[PDB]
Amino acid sequence: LQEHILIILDDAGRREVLLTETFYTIGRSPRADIRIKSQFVSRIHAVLVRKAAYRIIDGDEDGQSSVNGLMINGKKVQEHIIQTGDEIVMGPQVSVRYEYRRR
Repeated sequence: LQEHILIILDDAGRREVLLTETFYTIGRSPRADIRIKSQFVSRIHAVLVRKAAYRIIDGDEDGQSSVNGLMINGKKVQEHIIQTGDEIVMGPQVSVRYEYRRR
């Protein structure tokens, strides 16, 4: 039963998060469902909506984006259907890798 795993790398080191819900806000603030500790990350940097995997959209719930959006393979994107093996570089030294692990 493959599970959705998010490998997060930030000021707090590298850690894993199990993606269970339908919607997830992401950012450096305590408000965000998934905290990404860094100054290059907005309080609420993006959102993850499950549609079959998750799609990531840049900006907070109000639709307001950050300066550094979501960079995948060197190029800035607005939204992206996250494929296993993707590395979303979302600021200097910070990023999240996605994996559809089996176990």
